[PDB]
Amino acid sequence: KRQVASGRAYIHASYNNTIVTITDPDGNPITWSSGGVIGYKGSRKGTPYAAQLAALDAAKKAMAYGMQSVDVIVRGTGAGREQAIRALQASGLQVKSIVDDTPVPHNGCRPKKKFRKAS
Amino acid sequence: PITKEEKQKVIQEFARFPGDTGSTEVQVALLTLRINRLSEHLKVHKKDHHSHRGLLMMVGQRRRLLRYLQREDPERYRALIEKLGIRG
Amino acid sequence: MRRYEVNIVLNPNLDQSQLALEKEIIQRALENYGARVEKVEELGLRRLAYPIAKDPQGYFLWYQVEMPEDRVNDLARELRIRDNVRRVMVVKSQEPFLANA
Amino acid sequence: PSRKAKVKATLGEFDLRDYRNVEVLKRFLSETGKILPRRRTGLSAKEQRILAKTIKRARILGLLPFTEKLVRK
RNA sequence: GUGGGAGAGGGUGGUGGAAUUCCCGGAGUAGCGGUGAAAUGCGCAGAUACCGGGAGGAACGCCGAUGGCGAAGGCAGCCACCUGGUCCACCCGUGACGCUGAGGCGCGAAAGCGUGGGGAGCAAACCGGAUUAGAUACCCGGGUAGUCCACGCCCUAAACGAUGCGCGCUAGGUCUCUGGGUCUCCUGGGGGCCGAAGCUAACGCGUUAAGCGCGCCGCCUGGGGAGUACGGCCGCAAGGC
Ligand SMILES: [K+]
Ligand SMILES: [K+]
Ligand SMILES: [K+]
Ligand SMILES: [K+]
Ligand SMILES: [K+]
Ligand SMILES: [Mg+2]
Ligand SMILES: [Mg+2]
Ligand SMILES: [Mg+2]
Ligand SMILES: [Mg+2]
Ligand SMILES: [Mg+2]
Ligand SMILES: [Mg+2]
Ligand SMILES: [Mg+2]
Ligand SMILES: [Mg+2]
Ligand SMILES: [Mg+2]
Ligand SMILES: [Mg+2]
Ligand SMILES: [Mg+2]
Ligand SMILES: [Mg+2]
Ligand SMILES: [Mg+2]
Ligand SMILES: [Mg+2]
Ligand SMILES: [Mg+2]
Ligand SMILES: [Mg+2]
Ligand SMILES: [Mg+2]
Ligand SMILES: [Mg+2]
Ligand SMILES: [Mg+2]
Ligand SMILES: [Mg+2]
Ligand SMILES: [Mg+2]
Ligand SMILES: [Mg+2]
Ligand SMILES: [Mg+2]
Ligand SMILES: [Mg+2]
Repeated sequence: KRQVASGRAYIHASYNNTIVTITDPDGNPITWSSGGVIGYKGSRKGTPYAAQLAALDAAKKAMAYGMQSVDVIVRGTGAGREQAIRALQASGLQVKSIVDDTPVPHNGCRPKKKFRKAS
Repeated sequence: PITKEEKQKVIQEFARFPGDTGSTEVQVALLTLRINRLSEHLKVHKKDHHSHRGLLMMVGQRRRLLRYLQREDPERYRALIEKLGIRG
Repeated sequence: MRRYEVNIVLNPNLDQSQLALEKEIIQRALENYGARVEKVEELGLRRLAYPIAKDPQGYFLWYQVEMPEDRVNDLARELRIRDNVRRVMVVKSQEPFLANA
Repeated sequence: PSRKAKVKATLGEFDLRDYRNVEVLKRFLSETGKILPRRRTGLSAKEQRILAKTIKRARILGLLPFTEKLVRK
């Protein structure tokens, strides 16, 4: 029980799943959800539809703390990043800003073979 | 580095006549200058190989000029080696 | 003997007694290394592009000086010893390169 | 494409070696932190190459961003 | 010689931000991860996702190139110091001092060896999960040597322009990097693309020659046996010539 009513929504999108955390203006999470939070199990988590009902699930859970206004941050590039912002768009939460914070390094670390051909 | 004052000094020193910047003596002098500088730089920084190549080249130049001088005028040669203290 | 430029970013929270303290410390450190000041421009507290030492702003002073080359590095080191000092940037002075001339 | 506006063409006569000048250097950066490519900076070989150094300098002094968050999307 | 230029050329010392990992704290709940699909794995000792603090190693996004530097190997955050090569203008000095170069000496990616540090990510071997007829493999989860540093070895390669070095001569055009001048343009130096003459078996090469010539060095002489055997030399070994 908080009565937050304003806050942040972090969409973390991968190729294997999409996951939405909804937090308070200071960044501490209020609730969250994901592909497997809802029924989904395998690859089907990284469905864009899954990301839809994940974002919606999170939104509904967030209305429970009585939230209205939310700034979005989107980290990651994957199937259903966009559809997660699109579900969130009118989830009943009204969306203030959208941002892309997706982390990229300056070539610090050596990626896995799968992710290689780069550095 | 090597400042212009240092250079002009050694040139004024080993010139054959005033105005000579080019004679074999002057050249061998300036070379000995740069060579000694580099030997000092390479006493430290022993791991710097490309500079070393440079110095190999400089040395080769010098031994060549000196060999010319000896072929030409042995007296000036003797004078030079004795003056800079070369031949090792 | 060459012309460099000393860049000093300072902590903005500074009291004047402590600020002037840091400045005269810089002075003594400059003199002690055989540097002579040519021009000085103290720009002051400006908003940075990203936190430095967790602080959102910084106090800038700039010194165009002529000093013996061999000592410069040592000097930089002295300059960084103080906690109130955040960045020290010492650049070899250059001639301004223009565009649209 | 990048036929829209060239940066040097939309600006005046400025010093390219000045890392202290902020508001000028700022216009050679992008939406995020990233230094703009030649085609959008309208600079030349040498010019670009020098801007890079002065910008990176300014970045170390904390006067220019290394990287920014992207808005909209 | 004088006056200047451009540059990831080299060595040493500083220093910056991003990311990954780990630790501390806060909030929060049932998964996360992963694939063709999965499982192993991690998670209620509270993970994943999110914010704050800290540690440690490694590498330097944009600029970034159809680019630059170096004899080659190769060189890329920023700053300073030490230092090599190189280009241009002036046409000032020396007066053939020149070229090449068997042997010698030095350098020499990666992996590898020795001693000692370091160890974040990655990762031979290995341990698991899959797929398959089997799968000592591709895929997934772990993971040691190693990768990093110092000192000392090793001397190899598609160490490739598969094109030795120097010089003289023989249409141009176009793009490009960097000097100088009378600065649309002229004139040096480098990198590309197309093409005179000519060459070439052809492909192609063509003022960056694979053209016309001269000097010097290296090398070749059907395929397999075989870069093997024997001998010598070098090496701590692996192994090299
Ligand atoms: K110079
Ligand atoms: K290239
Ligand atoms: K072993
Ligand atoms: K060969
Ligand atoms: K043998
Ligand atoms: Mg999945
Ligand atoms: Mg709505
Ligand atoms: Mg020079
Ligand atoms: Mg460099
Ligand atoms: Mg379990
Ligand atoms: Mg708990
Ligand atoms: Mg550790
Ligand atoms: Mg290469
Ligand atoms: Mg003359
Ligand atoms: Mg005469
Ligand atoms: Mg080696
Ligand atoms: Mg190695
Ligand atoms: Mg070892
Ligand atoms: Mg062993
Ligand atoms: Mg691993
Ligand atoms: Mg594996
Ligand atoms: Mg040319
Ligand atoms: Mg023809
Ligand atoms: Mg071809
Ligand atoms: Mg052609
Ligand atoms: Mg036979
Ligand atoms: Mg035979
Ligand atoms: Mg062999
Ligand atoms: Mg033996």
